[PDB]
Amino acid sequence: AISRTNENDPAKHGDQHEGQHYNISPQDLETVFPHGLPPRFVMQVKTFSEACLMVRKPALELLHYLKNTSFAYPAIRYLLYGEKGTGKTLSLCHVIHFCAKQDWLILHIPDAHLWVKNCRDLLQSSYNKQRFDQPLEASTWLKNFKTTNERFL
RNA sequence: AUGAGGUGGCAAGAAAUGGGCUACAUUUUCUACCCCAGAAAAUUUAGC
Ligand SMILES: Nc1ncnc2c1ncn2[C@@H]1O[C@H](COP(=O)(O)OP(=O)(O)OP(=O)(O)O)[C@@H](O)[C@H]1O
Ligand SMILES: [Mg+2]
Ligand SMILES: [Mg+2]
Repeated sequence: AISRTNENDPAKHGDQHEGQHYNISPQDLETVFPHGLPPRFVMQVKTFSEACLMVRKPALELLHYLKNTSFAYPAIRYLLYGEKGTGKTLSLCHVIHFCAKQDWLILHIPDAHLWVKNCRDLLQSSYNKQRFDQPLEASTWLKNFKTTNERFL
């Protein structure tokens, strides 16, 4: 299995694991990723009966940045960009899985495009009459946020 | 007057058959895009 790596701990991946697939346990799948993974990667997980992510340079660089982050300075914005279907979503998922294992609090938005299109129950906020509420989109995210961060609640 | 005008009136129904016009969707429809997204829901006439 030249394409697999036995190191299933994202905190110990480096340049020597590049191009190799590491396994995410079903517990980690259901806890860390109720909603994150791309729709067509969930089919592969269901068909292969295992979730495996390749270790790539973008994720390695973004993990090296997060390992040396100073928590006293203001939060740094990292933006993954690339051509269509290049793996940036799964790189973000790799980074989320790294952060979850170190008892970070995860605020994961799986797709912000869903909040700006195709909303059937749009309401007007009682808090601020000039804004609109999206109960179906907010309650769906709240359940998965509770699932991911149940310990800290 | 087979020319030019005035006045009023003339409104039509039945089938049997032939044709024409419209919409007819899941391989569909709406939005973004111009193709890796999100939501909704037997007879018979021609042609190659
Ligand atoms: N690190 C990876 N490990 C395994 N498969 C991967 C990886 N990166 C990409 N893939 C494959 O590529 C497919 C698309 O990846 P992904 O959804 O991350 O793309 P993307 O660049 O975020 O796409 P888009 O521009 O459409 O948002 C994944 O479903 C998987 O098949
Ligand atoms: Mg993506
Ligand atoms: Mg008449």
